[PDB]
Amino acid sequence: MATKAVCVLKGDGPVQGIINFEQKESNGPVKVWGSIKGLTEGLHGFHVHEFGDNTAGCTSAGPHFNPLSRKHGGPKDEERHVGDLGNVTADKDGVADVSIEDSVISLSGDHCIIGRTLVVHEKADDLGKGGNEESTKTGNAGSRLACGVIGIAQ
Amino acid sequence: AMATKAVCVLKGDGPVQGIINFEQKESNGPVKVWGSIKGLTEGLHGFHVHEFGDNTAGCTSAGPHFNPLSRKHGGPKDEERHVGDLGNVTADKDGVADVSIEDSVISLSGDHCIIGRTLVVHEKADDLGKGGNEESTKTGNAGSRLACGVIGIAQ
Ligand SMILES: Oc1ccc([C@@H](O)CNCc2ccc3ccccc3c2)cc1O
Ligand SMILES: [Zn+2]
Ligand SMILES: [Zn+2]
Repeated sequence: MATKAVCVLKGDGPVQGIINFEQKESNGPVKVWGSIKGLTEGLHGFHVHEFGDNTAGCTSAGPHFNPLSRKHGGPKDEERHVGDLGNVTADKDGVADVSIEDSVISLSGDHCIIGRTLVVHEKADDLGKGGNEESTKTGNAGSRLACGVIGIAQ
Repeated sequence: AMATKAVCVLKGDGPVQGIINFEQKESNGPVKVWGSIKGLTEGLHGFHVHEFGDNTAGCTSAGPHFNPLSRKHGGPKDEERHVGDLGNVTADKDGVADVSIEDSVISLSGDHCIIGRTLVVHEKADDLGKGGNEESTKTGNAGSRLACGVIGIAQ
């Protein structure tokens, strides 16, 4: 069983980075950390999307990974997609030093994210609190700036 | 036992690029592998699944051929082969390999699952273990990694 995974994020613009995933126990939380650069200062939606398909760029990754067919939420919510990792924050130099721990994604089993796509978005994820239909689907986080397939790591 | 389709976008430092599809209708049946890879020199090119889906150093960080049974390198029809030994693909005079392979050793689920690992197309022919040196029973002498991608779950 995989205990480590990695994702190289690339897109059409300047946004790029490397995100690592580590999971001590298949029961336990996944630590997610790494650095993304080229971003506008502030919050960006950060999600695992369902398909590891980059054939038409980030668009072919499909919607948020949601095998329990829930509504969109933030990572602390009981009602959330498996792929709802919330936001990451870029500093004034355009750098997000990502550091998240999450107990809903996994590197094995039904919630396994290996082979799916990590995407960093154009705008803040509103965490399902925007009071419109789109908030309960995508969090209003806008365009996909960069993405990559999550792969098994050594 | 749940993924029935996968996809891989191959890219590299040169002109080689392609899209490869994988389909496995039954979890205990074969995987069909097909697609098109352009920018290749005419002739045979090694075509392998490497162990790690790690592209942080481009194709180099993918590590060696995926080989969970710790066998020696072979061709896909050999009993003695790596799980990742898919043989060669052939590029035509226009630089295009129209890949079409069916393999019963790789899978899209369980322990031979290649989801999340890296598909690489190589510079030269894979000699299928028959080259009479130790590099032959490790990599098939297929030489450098021209393009690669992580194999992802597809719709
Ligand atoms: O939930 C978990 C929390 C922690 C772990 C540890 O094994 C992994 N520790 C992470 C780590 C390791 C090295 C780092 C270097 C620079 C910046 C951040 C870094 C985070 C597993 C988990 O599954
Ligand atoms: Zn969501
Ligand atoms: Zn091999």
